[PDB]
Amino acid sequence: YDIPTTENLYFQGSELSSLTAVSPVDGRYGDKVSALRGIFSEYGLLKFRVQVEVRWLQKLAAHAAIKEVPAFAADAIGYLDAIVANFSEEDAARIKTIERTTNHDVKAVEYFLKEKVAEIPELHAVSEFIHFACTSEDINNLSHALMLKTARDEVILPYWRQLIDGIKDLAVQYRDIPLLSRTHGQPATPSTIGKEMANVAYRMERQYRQLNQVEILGKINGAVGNYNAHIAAYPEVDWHQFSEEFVTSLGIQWNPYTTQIEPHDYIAELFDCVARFNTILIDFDRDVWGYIALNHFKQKTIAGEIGSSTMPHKVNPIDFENSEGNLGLSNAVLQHLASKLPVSRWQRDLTDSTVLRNLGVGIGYALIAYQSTLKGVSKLEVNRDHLLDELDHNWEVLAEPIQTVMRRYGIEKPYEKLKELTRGKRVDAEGMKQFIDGLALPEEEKARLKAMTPANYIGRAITMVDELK
Amino acid sequence: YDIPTTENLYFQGSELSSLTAVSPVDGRYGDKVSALRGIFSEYGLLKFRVQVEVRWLQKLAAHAAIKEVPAFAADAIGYLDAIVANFSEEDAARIKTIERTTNHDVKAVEYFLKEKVAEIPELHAVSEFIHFACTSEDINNLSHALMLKTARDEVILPYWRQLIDGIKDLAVQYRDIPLLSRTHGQPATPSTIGKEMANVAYRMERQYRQLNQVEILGKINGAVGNYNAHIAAYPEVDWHQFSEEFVTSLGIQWNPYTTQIEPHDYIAELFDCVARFNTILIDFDRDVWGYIALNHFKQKTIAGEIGSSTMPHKVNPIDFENSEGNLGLSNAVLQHLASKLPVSRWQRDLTDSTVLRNLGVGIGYALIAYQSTLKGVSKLEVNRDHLLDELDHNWEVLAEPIQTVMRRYGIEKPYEKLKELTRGKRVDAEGMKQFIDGLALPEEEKARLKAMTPANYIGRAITMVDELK
Amino acid sequence: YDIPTTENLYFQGSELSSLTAVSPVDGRYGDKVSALRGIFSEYGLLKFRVQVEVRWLQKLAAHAAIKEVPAFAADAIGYLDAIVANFSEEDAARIKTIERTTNHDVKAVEYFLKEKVAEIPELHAVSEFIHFACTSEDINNLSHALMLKTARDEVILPYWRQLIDGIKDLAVQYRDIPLLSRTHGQPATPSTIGKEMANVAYRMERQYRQLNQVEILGKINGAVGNYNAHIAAYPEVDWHQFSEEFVTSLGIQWNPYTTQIEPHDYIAELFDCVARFNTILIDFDRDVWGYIALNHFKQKTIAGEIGSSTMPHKVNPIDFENSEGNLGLSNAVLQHLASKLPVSRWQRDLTDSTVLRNLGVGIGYALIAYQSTLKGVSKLEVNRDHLLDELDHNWEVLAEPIQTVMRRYGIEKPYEKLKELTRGKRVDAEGMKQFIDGLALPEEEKARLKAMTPANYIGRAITMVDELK
Amino acid sequence: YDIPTTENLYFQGSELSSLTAVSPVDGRYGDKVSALRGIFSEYGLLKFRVQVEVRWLQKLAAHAAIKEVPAFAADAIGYLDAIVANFSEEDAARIKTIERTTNHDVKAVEYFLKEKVAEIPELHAVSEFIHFACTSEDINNLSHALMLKTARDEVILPYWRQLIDGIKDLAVQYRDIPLLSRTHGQPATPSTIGKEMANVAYRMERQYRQLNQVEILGKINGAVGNYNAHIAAYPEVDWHQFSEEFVTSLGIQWNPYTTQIEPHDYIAELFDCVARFNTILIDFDRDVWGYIALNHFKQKTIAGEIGSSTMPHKVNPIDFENSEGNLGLSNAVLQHLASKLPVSRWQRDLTDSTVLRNLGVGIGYALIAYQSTLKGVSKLEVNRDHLLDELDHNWEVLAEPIQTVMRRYGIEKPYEKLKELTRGKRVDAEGMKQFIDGLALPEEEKARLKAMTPANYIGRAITMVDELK
Ligand code: NA
Ligand code: NA
Ligand code: NA
Ligand code: NA
Ligand code: NA
Ligand code: NA
Ligand code: NA
Ligand code: NA
Repeated sequence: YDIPTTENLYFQGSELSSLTAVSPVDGRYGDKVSALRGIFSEYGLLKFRVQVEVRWLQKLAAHAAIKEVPAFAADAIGYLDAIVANFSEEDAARIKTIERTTNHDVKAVEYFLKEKVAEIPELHAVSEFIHFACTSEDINNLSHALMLKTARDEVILPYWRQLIDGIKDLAVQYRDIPLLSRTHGQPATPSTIGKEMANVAYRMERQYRQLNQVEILGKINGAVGNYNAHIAAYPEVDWHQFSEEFVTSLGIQWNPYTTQIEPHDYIAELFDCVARFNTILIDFDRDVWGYIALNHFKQKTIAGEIGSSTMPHKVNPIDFENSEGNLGLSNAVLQHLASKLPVSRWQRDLTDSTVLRNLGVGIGYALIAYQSTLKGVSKLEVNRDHLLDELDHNWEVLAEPIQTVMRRYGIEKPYEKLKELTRGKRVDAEGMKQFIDGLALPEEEKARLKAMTPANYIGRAITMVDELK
Repeated sequence: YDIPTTENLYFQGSELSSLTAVSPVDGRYGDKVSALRGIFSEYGLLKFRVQVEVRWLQKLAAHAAIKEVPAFAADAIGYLDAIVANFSEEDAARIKTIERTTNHDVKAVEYFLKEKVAEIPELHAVSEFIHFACTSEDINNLSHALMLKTARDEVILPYWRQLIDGIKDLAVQYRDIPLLSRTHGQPATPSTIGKEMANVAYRMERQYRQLNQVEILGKINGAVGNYNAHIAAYPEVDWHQFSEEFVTSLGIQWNPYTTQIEPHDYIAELFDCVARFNTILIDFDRDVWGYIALNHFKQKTIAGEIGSSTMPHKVNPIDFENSEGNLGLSNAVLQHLASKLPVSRWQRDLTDSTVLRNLGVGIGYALIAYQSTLKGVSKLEVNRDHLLDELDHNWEVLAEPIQTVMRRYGIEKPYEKLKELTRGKRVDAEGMKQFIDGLALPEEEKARLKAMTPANYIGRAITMVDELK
Repeated sequence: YDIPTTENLYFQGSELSSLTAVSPVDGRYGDKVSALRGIFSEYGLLKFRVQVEVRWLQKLAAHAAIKEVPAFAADAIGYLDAIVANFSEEDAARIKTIERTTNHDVKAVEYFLKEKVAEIPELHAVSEFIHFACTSEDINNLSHALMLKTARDEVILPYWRQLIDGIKDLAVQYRDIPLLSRTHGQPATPSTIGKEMANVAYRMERQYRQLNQVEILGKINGAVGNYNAHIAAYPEVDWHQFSEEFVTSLGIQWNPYTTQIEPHDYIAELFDCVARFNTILIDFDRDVWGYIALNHFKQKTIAGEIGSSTMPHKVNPIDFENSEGNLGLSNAVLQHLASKLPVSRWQRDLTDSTVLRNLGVGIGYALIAYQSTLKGVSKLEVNRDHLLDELDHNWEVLAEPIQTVMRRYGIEKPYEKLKELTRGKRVDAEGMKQFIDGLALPEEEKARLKAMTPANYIGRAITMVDELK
Repeated sequence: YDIPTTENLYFQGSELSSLTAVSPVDGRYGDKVSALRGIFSEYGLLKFRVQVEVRWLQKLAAHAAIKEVPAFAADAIGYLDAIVANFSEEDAARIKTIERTTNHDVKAVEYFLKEKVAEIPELHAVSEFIHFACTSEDINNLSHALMLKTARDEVILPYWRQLIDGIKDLAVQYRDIPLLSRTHGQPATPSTIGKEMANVAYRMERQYRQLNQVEILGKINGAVGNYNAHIAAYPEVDWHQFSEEFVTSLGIQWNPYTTQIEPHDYIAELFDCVARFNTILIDFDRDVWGYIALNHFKQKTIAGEIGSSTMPHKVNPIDFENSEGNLGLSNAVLQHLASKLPVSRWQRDLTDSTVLRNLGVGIGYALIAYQSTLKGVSKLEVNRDHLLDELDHNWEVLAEPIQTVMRRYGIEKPYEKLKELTRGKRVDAEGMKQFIDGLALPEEEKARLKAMTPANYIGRAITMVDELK
């Protein structure tokens, strides 16, 4: 005479919103990462598991040697396909309710699917072939592979393209604007703003190419990697071929040698590459913050906006700073996953399950940063007057070309002579010209050196920018 | 003739729930971290900023030399106090709406508060003293200090206490249960299960003590740390004393030397300590996973629960594994914050703002782990039959006490003789006894050695457990 | 009337030996890393800088448009080549002595080379073309590229090959030896020892391939990347072509877009890949330590060797443990370099110079680990008697194939029925057979299930091993 | 008829010098870390193990209940003490030679000591009491504790004191020199150079205090922590008291609850604190590099020194950059040790042995950085002319005090009015004065505001500096 009790209730209260979320990835920045909610959330994971389970059953049906699962009629195929396509938050809630009993999420998916097909006698007939011979990780690893492939193609690389193109566009806009370079933070041989942008774009494109080349791997092969259960029931089926077909049919590259888990090395490869690109963008964010500090760039201001609570005058590079901070966090999460995921005790331990729930987290921080950098870039206005005025107060940078021309034409101790003239000393255009005048150089060379200025001492910068891409 | 437009709309859709959250801290494990939503979320932060701003105004009112802010009547004090106490998600939404204009969160709080007091003429009268002389970071750093102090006292240390007490309780339960120790993974000198628990408890208590000792610091001193604006308006007020009073009135310890920001070293100290404790718990989780693998512990099973999707027999230490994975993630976030927060360019850069929104994240993962370890511990059942049977097959561990007794009584080359007998060799009780019998030892010593067994060769283990705490 | 003083003395005392070295990479393990001393030490770096500087001068000589550096006679070519080939520790000491004056290592190399060619009037004649138009980083980045290429081809990949081959050899040796698998540390579906080795080998080969594919990059282009000085002196020479020719002539891949430094992204790519391989080897070291703990492997013992200071019986997996610890350290250094090197302020800051002196350190720890794993592997002896005896006490692992066969043949609730029989329960061969006997299965299937044993329930393990490579 | 062979030769060649060392800690910077060679090298470790072993024997001799080790005569005490005091590299070489046989370093120390006392019949008589009841880790953990205590007191804290005092000295030198502050890299409320130094000094002193407070722990208690062997041989001796006495007699704090190893949590505490201090110094190095870039500081130049291979004019902050890079490396090593050392499998695994050989490495990098920062500081010369000229071009920073004074005196919308005047706009002294003139403020307040300048708008900066320490 057991009476109704509610230990199994799965209740989503009204407590969670972007205002009360602990993580800013779902809180303050929840709107910037909305693409990931369909991919890396518990809903997204459940949805991919359902897809993989349905596809597995469908392959068993279509395989001629598995006689106990007859080929499905159009009607049946459509009902299964709709389970996948129309998978809802209510469906997810059903699975969560079942898990309150099973304390096992994939077995809950299995029981959810057995409940789903109960009313269609043709599907109900093959109900015990749902999850046939599979281990939970057969379902999970393929789900994660599909999640990462989706994220890469639909979210990550499109943002990388916007950043590369945006920075390439700064290179073009500013191709011929001279810049007093800084090495060790000190005035050095001039470049152009555009050439400094070109360098970054070039670095980013290398990683873009590498991210596309990373293999996304998947496996399907039973409890510990050897098709034991498959062969026990169907010794005459070539499960090794079946596996390769199934994985590749999902658009995933096949990993034939595994334990219970797919080993996750490809995740470390994907994430090492995202992290390199993020590091390039940290470098860019910091450099631009620095060019803004030097007044080489001004930033556009927006009506109603407030720069500082106390200092009315402030216009700050806040978008680059937000980006820089989130890329740090992204990398910290990505590095942890990359280092930790590929170590699993013996034929596996379960530490990777909770950690893999965080795939979207590391990626989330990065997406938030990408959008911020993009915002900050749209506000940049180059300060040509400042750039040129600074160059015009740094005539000592012509010590290099003077000493190099002197070397060409056999003057004794050229470097040493210019060190004497300039190191720790203020020398202006007249000072540099008088020095050139006293040199034993051919007149045409003297004329060339007297015609140089810090602002035109830019070497091949403009042509480099023109040759990019 | 401007017409209504909606660029300023702050709309929270119905999109976010625990099912669709990107982070499992708000998703799968959202229910385990509900305490943090009132502390570290955007709502929690806004709520503390409001408290600090209201308290600042109240101190200006109560200070006799600030004549322009007259002392508040009971009525006024109560209205301000209710703003703080009854601060709502709708209030937070007002602040977010204002931020859509200001693009500055603390100035939005200021404008929100000016709107709030507009209808009370006594408060409206001193409206321009809201945020008086303050910089945003005066408000923020004190908010974060209050958040961390709350988390420490109300959330973190209570969980640490449950774990310490729980492990101390395993020490008591199992005080006298002999264990074949393992060093380098190999059979070694016996201990007891309880003594192995005692060691862990002792380590955890050291960190508990240290976390309580960490200073939680706060400052209030204007745009760059020097009270410039305060002194400009009120040169005769001792702002240095005012600062110390205000900070300490909030229950925070005073940091008198700062730039625009509080430097965050105390956050690194708090987090380094949480990380050490988490590392001790990783060690414990891994060791218990190992004792379960060896069958020294069985785990209780629950009706309806599923151990494996394919392997019906499985009972797995899933709670320890979940804990172990989340403690890794906790530490990775905590370490990043600890290393990054205390470096800020010149009088500050804004990278710390977005990073500090993640204080609850590192703490969230740890809380999820603490609860899991606690769950896994409640399921442990010691397997005395297995422990004793293993000891009874490892008589070679008596080589140590035999050789040490031989050393006491002047027998030549004792270690070397036992190495010869036992290293790489199987020796049972009869083999060990026959060896003892052939030794030139006093009879009472021979009798003592013949009476030892691996299971009683436990030294001072039981008394150590009894002396703990 | 200045008198002799000794501020410039460069004195190498007798203080440093492997016994007194602070780092164990030069101390305790100095003999394991002797290959790196010719590559990554200050001597090795100086030697490569000298090579690059000499090669630069030689290209200027051979270029028809640089008329001021006439083509070198055979005599001259040979004297320059010998400077490079016969570069000595005394030469390095000369450079260090010069640096005591210059406080600049590359300018010291330049002055060292000007001193070296002073006695050959043909070389002395073009003395001011040593380092012509170059910046220190033109010399350094190419040196580091040559160092990394040498390390990869001569040291790293050969060790990776020994490990891959060694582990593949364990796969072959042990192909058909059944193993009770462990998932979550618990008895699971059997595999073979050889198949577990095969998985690791397969993972390692993926990284081997990737390390070979990483680009090793170099640049040469003057103070800030734009050939400014080159064009100032020789505007009619195509320096962009000259650069590509020179870099590729050294066997390095060309990086055309740089600041003063080569940006170091390729170093992060090389090191991310070494780190993934090291992580795979940590996983292997830990698993083997675990198989040794379980007594699945015994280790061979050596005459005179001591297992423990106190416990005469001990034979420990010390080589795997040494490897595991050093791979941790390797990864920590490699990760730091990978994350830090590619961020450099504006056209560069000097933080990368001291950090790049540590390239050999991260690599050193890894080499020490590789040798240790190799040593530990040479000592492994499989314990077939233990492996088989364990399998024979774990008949519950046949619950999986029984339930899967039941699913094939339409028996109701197969998983649930086996969960009832086995979860948390001891069932032996007779218990499993009696259960099978009571099942409504075709006789041939019943006979197949009654003929299975944990030791033969190994699926496709043996054929997988045979198909590897 | 065995013939002489040389498998046991321990040969230190002539290969290793500072020029050929792989690590720059023994190579390029070998001279900066010479203090650590007596502490953390293999020689240093061997020397401390010898000390601990000799002290253990001496306590057994002096204990009245251990009748088999008679109290030592003065002669004997002196011979043992000299073994410790006069321990040589030849002695270390003897131990290494023995290890070629034992493959066990502590047993080699034991055999080395048995050989050492063989000629003194009184010591030879108690030869089998060398290492009595001890496990290797009893000897090792106490050695490491003594190494860390020595490093802390003799090396680390003295350098921290030099840095704190040096920075405090910059605070004094520059107390009243106004600085245009930068927040988000943008011109903000002025401070003084000295006050910016004071903040850093204050942070460093907090860590200095904390490093002194960290407990340095040690244990002595046999193979697995329970005195098993001690009690087997001497059941009537109170070993728990003996342990506490012995450890504290060495000047180490007692850790009574351990496995085979001391758990290393105190090492994580020491290293977390060094890392916080190093992070404060990274912040300082970066800020000073930035003040040098802005020309707020010039650096003194030295005769003969070279700033750049190509750019004769360069004077670079190379000492701060060297420091910054080495502090990164220090922290990476320290963090790895702190995270990894306290996790050891069951009653211990041997991964900590090789890792603990690196204690001096993390500390080495830090020492190299400390010396560099000290060098760079000795070269600083403040550029008052530049600092003041910059302030005089940044009159917009007076928007803050103007708006705050306006708030005091009830002017409508003060912040908003100053935002309108200054945000994104150039306003000079005349512009600011004309704005003040038009304000409805009391004349004395108008006069105060008209008398302010960016250079005197420094609030309480000077008094703060005066109050430091
Ligand atoms: Na079929
Ligand atoms: Na594994
Ligand atoms: Na008042
Ligand atoms: Na700072
Ligand atoms: Na030529
Ligand atoms: Na850069
Ligand atoms: Na005695
Ligand atoms: Na442990």
